[PDB]
Amino acid sequence: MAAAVPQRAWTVEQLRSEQLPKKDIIKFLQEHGSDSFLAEHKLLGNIKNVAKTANKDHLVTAYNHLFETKRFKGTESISKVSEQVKNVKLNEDKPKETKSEETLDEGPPKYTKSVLKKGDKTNFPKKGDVVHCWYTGTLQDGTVFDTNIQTSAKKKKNAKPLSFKVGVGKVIRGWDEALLTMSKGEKARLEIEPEWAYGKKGQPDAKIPPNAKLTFEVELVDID
Repeated sequence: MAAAVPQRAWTVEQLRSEQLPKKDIIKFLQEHGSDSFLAEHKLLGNIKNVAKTANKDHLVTAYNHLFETKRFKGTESISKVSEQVKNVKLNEDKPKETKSEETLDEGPPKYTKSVLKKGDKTNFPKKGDVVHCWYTGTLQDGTVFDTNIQTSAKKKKNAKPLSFKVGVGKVIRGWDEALLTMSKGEKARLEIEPEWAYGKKGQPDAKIPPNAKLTFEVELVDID
């Protein structure tokens, strides 16, 4: 399993624009949305064939609400090699494993980060300096625990990124280590373990059970 809440990759001004290829916007919703979701706007199927049925605003309108309706792509096939059930033993609850077995030799921290869309790659957050970005959290099963992705301002002035100083015990130790490597105008998807978030106990406050992996995506907007 691997598909947390993806952050906005494009902008309303870009999509609707006449410089961005609709071919992509269609492939993005297909990899970030579920069949049913796409079916609604007839976005599922064949892009080449959908690019004729789906209009410019059609692709953008479906890319905007997708986040508002939080109806991203869900489990359908995922990874599956086999299924075994031991008789009287009790061991593991989830399929686990992932075929490949080699992430590092020394041992990575208690989290995983992946830069989706590279940004400035120069203006990094310094200790003591504030930062403004968005973030959408979702449990292993995709349970939203914290979504700062407010509505767009173009439709109504009511959106303001969260401003917090880095390296000042503002956020979790796992997010601080990941965000600290974020660049101005960049999108990423990092998953922090329960050891560097809430703990083995969990977070009953947000219906978060013990040992729950938290994956999300952030988008840096500015750094002061």
